[PDB]
Amino acid sequence: NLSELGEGFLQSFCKKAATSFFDKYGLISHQLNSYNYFIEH
Amino acid sequence: RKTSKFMTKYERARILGTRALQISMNAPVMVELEGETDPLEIAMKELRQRKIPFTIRRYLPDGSFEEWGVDELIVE
Amino acid sequence: TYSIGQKLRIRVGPLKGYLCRVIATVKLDSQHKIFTVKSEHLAE
Amino acid sequence: EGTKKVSYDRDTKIINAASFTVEREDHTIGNIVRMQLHRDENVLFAGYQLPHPLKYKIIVRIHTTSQSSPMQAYNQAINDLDKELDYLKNQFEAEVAKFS
Amino acid sequence: MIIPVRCFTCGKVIGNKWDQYLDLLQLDYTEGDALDALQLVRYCCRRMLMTHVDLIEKLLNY
Amino acid sequence: TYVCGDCGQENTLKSGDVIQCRECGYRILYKKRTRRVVQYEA
Amino acid sequence: KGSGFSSRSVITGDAYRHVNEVGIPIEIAQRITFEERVSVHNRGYLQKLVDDKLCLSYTQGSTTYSLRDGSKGHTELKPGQVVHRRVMDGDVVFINRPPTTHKHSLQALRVYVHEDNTVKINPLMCSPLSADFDGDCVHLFYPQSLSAKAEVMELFSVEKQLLSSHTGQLILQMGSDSLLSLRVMLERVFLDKATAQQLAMYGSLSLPPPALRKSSKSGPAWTVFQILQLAFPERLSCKGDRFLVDGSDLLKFDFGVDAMGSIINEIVTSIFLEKGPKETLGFFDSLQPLLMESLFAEGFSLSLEDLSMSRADMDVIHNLIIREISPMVSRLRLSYRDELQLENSIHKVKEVAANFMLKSYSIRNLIDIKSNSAITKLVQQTGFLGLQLSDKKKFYTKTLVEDMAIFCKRKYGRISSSGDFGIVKGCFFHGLDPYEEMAHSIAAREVIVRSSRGLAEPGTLFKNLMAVLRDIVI
Amino acid sequence: TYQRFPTVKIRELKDDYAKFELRETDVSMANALRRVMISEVPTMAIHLVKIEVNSSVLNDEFIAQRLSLIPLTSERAMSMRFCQDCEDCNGDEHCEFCSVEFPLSAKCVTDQTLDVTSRDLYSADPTVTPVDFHKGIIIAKLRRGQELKLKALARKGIGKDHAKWSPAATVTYMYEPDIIINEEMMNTLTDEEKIDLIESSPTKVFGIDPVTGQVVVVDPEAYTYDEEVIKKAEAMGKPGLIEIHPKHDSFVFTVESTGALKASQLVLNAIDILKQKLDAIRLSD
Amino acid sequence: LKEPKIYTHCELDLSFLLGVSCAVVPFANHDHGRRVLYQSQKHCQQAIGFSSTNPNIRCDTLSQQLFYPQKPLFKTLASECLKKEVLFNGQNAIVAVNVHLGYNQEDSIVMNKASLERGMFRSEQIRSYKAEVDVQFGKTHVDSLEDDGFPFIGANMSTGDIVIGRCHSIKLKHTERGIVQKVVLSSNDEGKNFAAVSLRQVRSPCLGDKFSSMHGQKGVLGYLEEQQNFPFTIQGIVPDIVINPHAFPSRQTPGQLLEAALSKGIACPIQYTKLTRHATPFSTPGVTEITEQLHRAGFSRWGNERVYNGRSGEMMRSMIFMGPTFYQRLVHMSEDKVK
RNA sequence: AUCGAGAGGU
Ligand SMILES: [Mg+2]
Ligand SMILES: [Zn+2]
Ligand SMILES: [Zn+2]
Ligand SMILES: [Zn+2]
Repeated sequence: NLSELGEGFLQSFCKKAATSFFDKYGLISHQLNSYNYFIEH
Repeated sequence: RKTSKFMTKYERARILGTRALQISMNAPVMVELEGETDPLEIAMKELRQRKIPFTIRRYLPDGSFEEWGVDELIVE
Repeated sequence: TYSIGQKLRIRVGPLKGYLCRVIATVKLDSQHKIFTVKSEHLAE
Repeated sequence: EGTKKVSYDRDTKIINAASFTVEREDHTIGNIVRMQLHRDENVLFAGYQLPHPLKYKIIVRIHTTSQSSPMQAYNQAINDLDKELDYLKNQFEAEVAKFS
Repeated sequence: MIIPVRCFTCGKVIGNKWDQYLDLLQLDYTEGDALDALQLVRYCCRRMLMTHVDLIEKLLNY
Repeated sequence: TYVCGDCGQENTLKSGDVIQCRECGYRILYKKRTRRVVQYEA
Repeated sequence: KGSGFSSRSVITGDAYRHVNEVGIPIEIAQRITFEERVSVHNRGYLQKLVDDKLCLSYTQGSTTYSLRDGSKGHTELKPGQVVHRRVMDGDVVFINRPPTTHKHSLQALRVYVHEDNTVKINPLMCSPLSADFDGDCVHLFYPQSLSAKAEVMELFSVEKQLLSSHTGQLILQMGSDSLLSLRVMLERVFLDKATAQQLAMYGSLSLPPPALRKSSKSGPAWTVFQILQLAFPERLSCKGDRFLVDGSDLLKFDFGVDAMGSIINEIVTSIFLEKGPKETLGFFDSLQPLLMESLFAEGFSLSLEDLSMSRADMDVIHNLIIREISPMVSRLRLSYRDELQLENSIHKVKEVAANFMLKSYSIRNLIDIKSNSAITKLVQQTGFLGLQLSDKKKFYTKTLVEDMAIFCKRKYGRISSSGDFGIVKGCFFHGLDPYEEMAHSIAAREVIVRSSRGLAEPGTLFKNLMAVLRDIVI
Repeated sequence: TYQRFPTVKIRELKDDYAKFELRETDVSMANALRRVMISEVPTMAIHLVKIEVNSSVLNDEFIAQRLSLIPLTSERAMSMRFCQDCEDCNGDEHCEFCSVEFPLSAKCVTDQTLDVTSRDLYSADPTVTPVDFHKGIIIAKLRRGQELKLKALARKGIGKDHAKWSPAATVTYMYEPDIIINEEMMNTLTDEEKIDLIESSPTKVFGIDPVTGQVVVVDPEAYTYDEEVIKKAEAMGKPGLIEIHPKHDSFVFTVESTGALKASQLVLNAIDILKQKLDAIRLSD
Repeated sequence: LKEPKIYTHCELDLSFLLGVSCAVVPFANHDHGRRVLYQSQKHCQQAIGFSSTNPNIRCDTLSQQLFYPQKPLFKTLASECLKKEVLFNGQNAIVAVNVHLGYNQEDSIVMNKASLERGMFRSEQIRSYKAEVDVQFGKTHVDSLEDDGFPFIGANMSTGDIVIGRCHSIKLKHTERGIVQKVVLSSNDEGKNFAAVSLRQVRSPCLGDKFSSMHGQKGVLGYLEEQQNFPFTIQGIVPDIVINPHAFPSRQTPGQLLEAALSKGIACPIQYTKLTRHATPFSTPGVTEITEQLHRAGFSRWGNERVYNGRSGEMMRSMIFMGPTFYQRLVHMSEDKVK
């Protein structure tokens, strides 16, 4: 069950995992990924 | 012609302005109250009395005019 | 007396010791006030 | 400037009342004086006002009984206050010494 | 920016302490179990330290 | 005396020369602070 | 077309000066001057002003000569040579505000000299104008001709535009701080000795007779009534069925929830119609700093206890909401009469919540009671946020409420709750649900678009109705 | 004839702290001491920097400000002379009477950065120094090749012109409290209610008895004049179980100093300048 | 967790539903929609702080950097994750809502003149003036101009002086004055010589300058008052800024009050790890929690404190609400407006 | 100097 994870673990997670988002993608990912396609493929 | 015989504020402002402009053109005062710093006070003390050298000439929309001296008119 | 462009000092006054430069009527090294003072109030 | 630091102007209508203007002073002086003028029997009315909040000047008004003029009281108060301070200074000094 | 010299409300002198904040914090002290041992006790003053962004380390590098 | 933007080199500047670091060729030059004394009231 | 004289700067508050006085910065006063003709009654004043190099230039005939450094000869006085004097204490100017229908915004005020760069406008001039101290800009002009000087000093002066040609009552309405101070001062009828003496200082005359002579523990103790008396003019007789005065001697003063403002308005109107405008201006200039000082000692502030939820009353309001949500199913289907009945029921529940909320000490003294806007803005931020989705507005599309909100409530909520459109239970003091925030943002956008149209189209309407009413004069 | 007779009684003293307890005077005296300490007791601090080589990352007018606020030992402050007076000088450099100059110079010539602290301000009167307290107040940080060289002119001032020149990190007083418990109404309450009266006190003034389990004021000094214990009582019903009101002589003053002037000699120095004030407003005759 | 079966996905955090400029506002769901809209559209853009790490390689027309910038005490989740600090531009100011002699009416702000001199809200404005030459940059055969037409680094340039001199030269206009901070000259491949001079002015808040908080309220400084005159507190903390009690009911920002309370509780000494420091927009700390913190700190549960009048020393009857709030300074200064 | 556009406080 999702019981034995607890309500702490799973709201640690939810911050651990949105720092991660903001590491992979960042905050201007959109613009960049587009230009880097016009000029590639 | 006029039964109320009340002076309008616009004519009062006009006559005070022209009196100050007249007293500001190297002219003596009719009353013996000289020595002020501004001509506005002189004009105010002059209109506060009854002796005014000029009067007002009203106009009628019908195409005529009626004279009214300031000596018979009263000021609030 | 002095000449245009000299560096003088404000001897007596609220602004004392300030250094200033004499535009024509002195101007202070780092503030925007153009003050005018007589010779007795100015020093090398 | 040199205008006298303190100036006196008698009030015409009410006898035994006057106003004193003290230049370059503020609420530090006024509140101390007011409260000692109110320690005196003869004084009837006492207060200070800053003429405009941004100008450093206070005007002090004193109304007194026949037994004392306004000037007397004002001067009396100041003298009295001064003497108080001296008592404190002496006292404090004594204590610091003791502590050491 | 570098720790301001004196607290902006009461004028204590705090500009002497930055380093010992950081150091203590690099042990295991909760901020506030530290800001205590640096003996700041009014909260006008425990603000100015808990809320400073350093920005001189960087400005030096670039 | 101006100092080159991308490497440190200093040169006097001749009127009309396209501004170029003589030595390296980039064209950004910054003026330099002499020792003159300035008083700021604190 | 452009104009010569001009001045625009940020305005601030200054309640420790007369109403006819307005501040001016240093550079503005130094640049602009005031034209005046040489007279005989001021022969020495003009000389003692021109020798010390305060003027800028002077025009003789058809040529202009400056007053800068370089002149080794004395400037002899001549009635033909006009001079423009730097503006000092004793000059009159009129101001122009952002466009407002009222002509009361234009007013003549005496200039005041100071060192700062901003303009000082007393809070008493906020009702004739429309400028709050939030960053508004004004256009302060300067009269040049002496005839224009007389025109601006007689017509645009405050001593003549007191009677409003729009509402009929005095435009010098009551201020927030003034009303608050008067209320917190009337709450305590009797004062101490030092406190009473310190307030009178700002009065006009002394206070010989005390109200309470001797008591058990207190000696000479005055009241606020004698302070208002010494603030009142010398002789006056109001007789307004509630207050009697005979030579600065107030007899009775009733106390209510909001009738004090109307009572003092009747008082000031009677004072104006009896003696004149100058007496009312002096009374206001003597009452404002006194009241500002009275409050300052006391203090007023709002804490978190004032916004108390009172969980019992909160459950009562929730039960009332559950009872009132039943007719919500038959609102947007039958007609608009049920909508008006729903508005009446919401108004009743809002009045109930306001009566349950005004039990505090600060909210009752700081917020109006008879005004519906104040009640709405107070209830909407404490509990039972009002309705925010209606079908009368044509600014938005009906689909947003026909096939969007129901699907949102069915996706997000467990129960159906189809009647959950403007029956939101959250408030601003507590947490707001995301759907509630969405509906509130929709309502705010609707308000903003309506406001922009409300500012745009009535401008054209005023232009149209003004292009025709410019030639009607008695 | 009319004259109060105040009486002090110090509790702790150190060079920075001092907690004295004035009794028998009006608040209007204590407020005056506060006010004058905060903003007339004069101090000496830097007031015209003149910089010749700044190469650092911080601009010049952020070095100036920072310098001024540095606390400088000023025992001699009351004996100097406000420059605007001294007519023994043009206002530059040492003037035994009115100004004292402080040269500073530094240039980093290694790798690891150099903190131009305050222990690097050198003066020429060996009286006015900077206050030492363990490393001093960083005025800039320099990286290799960067230099600061400045000459400064200290002066004497009153903290009502800028607060560079003000010798106090908060002086303050507290009307000492007077607490009376009705002691028989307080017999009415059950134990629990009491322990929810105790613990509704923000601070800790009150406190239960070990034995009789009675509320026993156990530290009158710590009562910020909130109204909490009182208003909880009203609610519990029993009104006026506890009434607490200021005594209106006894104050307890607490002075703390920037280090420029020792605490002791801050107070004494205040009393002294007050006298000099008062004695200027005598109207003679 | 309450009902695991009925849900297929779970949102990471309700605070992420807002933008970058809105997900960091404390108690964003506790204010009016128009107010938070204004704060996230204009007050956030006009806030002056933190401009640039390398400021020499940039020659923009106006820039403005805070002398001593600060981070806020409260932590939204979003700022914590992004781990960027330029999000908040301002300083923490201890405010005590109260009426001060009627200089604070109608949205005006009154501030200590000694916190503004001990350094707070001080900014520097570097403005660059530019010119181009294919007229050679020269000195027309003012006096701060050197043998190349450019003023010496360090000079003080007034409103009538010639900043760039081209054998016709650019003259500074009215509101332009300062100390030359950088003279950079460069050219392109087309043979067009460029040149820019940057002038620096340092400013302190002066009357007429607009301030704004994180929750919408916006006002103009109207009076600057000495430390002594302000009401004090038993500890001695005089309020840095005082704002009208009246403004809070009319505006619908129950947030400002709530934030201030959380912050005080965070900053106050306790007599230590269970402090609640988070005010994320849709999971705000409760009012019962905010207030049971202040209590443990030692201050009054509801956030108000006893204040003793400065001018007289007498306790004042009404407890005042005082706490630390995050304020911002707008770029619209009073000096430019005056003409 | 001129024009146009964009972004703003009211
Ligand atoms: Mg506005
Ligand atoms: Zn502090
Ligand atoms: Zn190179
Ligand atoms: Zn000297």
